[PDB]
Amino acid sequence: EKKKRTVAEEDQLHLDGQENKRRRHDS
Amino acid sequence: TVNWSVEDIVKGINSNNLESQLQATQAARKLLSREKQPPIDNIIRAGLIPKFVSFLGKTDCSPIQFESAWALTNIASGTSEQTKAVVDGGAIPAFISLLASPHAHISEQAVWALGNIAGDGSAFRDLVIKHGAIDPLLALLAVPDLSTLACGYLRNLTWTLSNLCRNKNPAPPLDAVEQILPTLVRLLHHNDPEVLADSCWAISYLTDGPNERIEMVVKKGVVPQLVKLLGATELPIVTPALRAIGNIVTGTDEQTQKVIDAGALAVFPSLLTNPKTNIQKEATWTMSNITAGRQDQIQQVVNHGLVPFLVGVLSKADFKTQKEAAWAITNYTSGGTVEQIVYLVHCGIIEPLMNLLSAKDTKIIQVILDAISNIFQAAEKLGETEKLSIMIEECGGLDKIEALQRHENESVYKASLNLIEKYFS
Repeated sequence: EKKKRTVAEEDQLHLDGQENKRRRHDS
Repeated sequence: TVNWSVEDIVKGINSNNLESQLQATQAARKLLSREKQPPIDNIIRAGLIPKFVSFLGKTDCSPIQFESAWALTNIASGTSEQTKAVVDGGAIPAFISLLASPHAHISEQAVWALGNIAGDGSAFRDLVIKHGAIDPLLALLAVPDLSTLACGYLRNLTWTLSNLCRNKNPAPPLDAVEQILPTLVRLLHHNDPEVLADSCWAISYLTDGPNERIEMVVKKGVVPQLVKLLGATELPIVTPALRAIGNIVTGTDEQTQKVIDAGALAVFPSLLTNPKTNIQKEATWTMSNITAGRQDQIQQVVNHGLVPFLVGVLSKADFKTQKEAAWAITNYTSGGTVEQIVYLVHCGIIEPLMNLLSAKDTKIIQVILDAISNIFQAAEKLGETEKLSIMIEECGGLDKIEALQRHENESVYKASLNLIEKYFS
């Protein structure tokens, strides 16, 4: 049967993911 | 200006002079925008957030609106505690009011700030929605052609909208998702790589849930565009497009069929050999949920020539990918026809399956033993068990199975003995 997406200890974004917050630079 | 002490910023912001206050706010912004270790906690401890929030409403001094919006954006980019400080100062309705600013750079900065707040987690996401952020956000995108918007502006809008789609426990409000989706589907057809990536992320979040949530998305007709983006040359686009496709095939057989009908399986020779290990893993996971489907869906896997690619991944891949491949095989052997299962063996599944029995991992051993059982049940339907038994002995498989007898885990022993008992005795 179908395995829905799982929580691995570090696999939410797992560093290949999207930034949830961003700081604006240049100053 | 440059490198003010926090002490001098506070003096300027405490002056009763709006132009002095502007200079001091710009100085705070520059501190918070430097490359290394912005002094966010120092700025918070100085008590500056309520003044910054007050400046968001200074309509006759648009520069201080911009400078305070930027300063607050950067405080809210930090930890949950730092984001909370910004929310606690009343920033959410003040930023929502700035979305309708006649100054585009100020509206954009407010979009960015609200994205940081929503990106903290589901509670702040839902609070931003309750304050009414969605209508004015979508109004900024209500144009005949997205290409008339500034590229940076459009990218920030897309990213902020994706954070309103993000996170679970709970998922976003159903009515908020319905309200956002039509604009999101337009963004998904826009020709900017960063807009496409963040749109795919949003779709991937929306399809990460119960089948009812998946259906909301599939009904809007996005699957063919997702399959197109599956083949993008940009890894930042392929990664979320694949996640979304993978999420969709966790759904009903009908939802899974939409993915097959749009041509997704033709992309998998490349995905299953992709140099990025995460792509291979997600692609094999996706395959495992498709071989968990109907026999006609297993047959499409066969028709697209994908069983040799599963044999390949079983033979050589990162271990976590090999694991997903084992699952793909057990699912295949569980739901497939006798002829489908026989085809699997002729493709060379047995030796690489037997070699993974050496794994010091209990779960995959159970998964593999299950598939073997399944394959033996097909072979006896054809009355060819010894023939398969021979194949397993010759490649060293029997050695490992009778080794798994001395194994620590309950179910592994029982499975091992029963195999030996019925087919190797």
